[PDB]
Amino acid sequence: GPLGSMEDFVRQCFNPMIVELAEKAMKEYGEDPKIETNKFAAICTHLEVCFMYSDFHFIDERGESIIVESGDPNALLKHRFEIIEGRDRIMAWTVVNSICNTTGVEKPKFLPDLYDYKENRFIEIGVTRREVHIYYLEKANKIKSEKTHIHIFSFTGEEMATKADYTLDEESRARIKTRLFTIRQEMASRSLWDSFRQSE
Ligand SMILES: O=c1[nH]c(-c2ccc(-c3nnn[nH]3)cc2)c(Cc2cccc3ccccc23)cc1O
Ligand SMILES: [Mn+2]
Ligand SMILES: [Mn+2]
Ligand SMILES: [Mn+2]
Repeated sequence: GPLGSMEDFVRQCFNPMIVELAEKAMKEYGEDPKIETNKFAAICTHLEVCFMYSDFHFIDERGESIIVESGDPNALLKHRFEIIEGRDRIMAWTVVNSICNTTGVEKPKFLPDLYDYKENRFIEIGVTRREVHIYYLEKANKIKSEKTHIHIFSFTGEEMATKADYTLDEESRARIKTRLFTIRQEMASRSLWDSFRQSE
């Protein structure tokens, strides 16, 4: 079929807020999303996985972790995760500092993606088009915070997480994997997938 434009895909297939946060960050970093389009789509995908990981997960009135997908989470529920990804650098470190003061967890060397108030740890999310184990070791070797939990997703359903501890239930991780499958399938229908996969 005809070859689409990755920019069109990104704008048509990610929520405008995700697209905007990705666009702003690339621009501040000197990278043009109109040129580095495969990177644009990968940054949107990663940011969306961060949001989906956190979606619907609350700490209840008693302090247990519960899932609330309906529109109204009762007012006394607390969001289970803090989202650090998607914030500019100042706000991201401000949040990381606030967490570390509230909880006493030690401060990471690089910005992680999430903080889990139930498991009391920062999380680094990865999304890859290559093998998860090779991607996992790269991430671990970059940060080696050894308290930051690492959770890797691929576009074909494979996952790898620190100490075989996957944090979330299978239904939440299936939502994420189903979304990644949908992204890959739509890219492939637009003949974008080949360039996207090999671009990592
Ligand atoms: O884990 C994280 N990953 C990524 C990430 C980065 C690049 C790509 C990619 N894919 N193809 N080309 N580039 C994918 C994800 C990111 C995004 C990211 C990290 C560092 C500096 C960035 C500068 C500007 C905008 C985004 C930036 C964050 C992650 O936790
Ligand atoms: Mn809320
Ligand atoms: Mn990040
Ligand atoms: Mn990440």
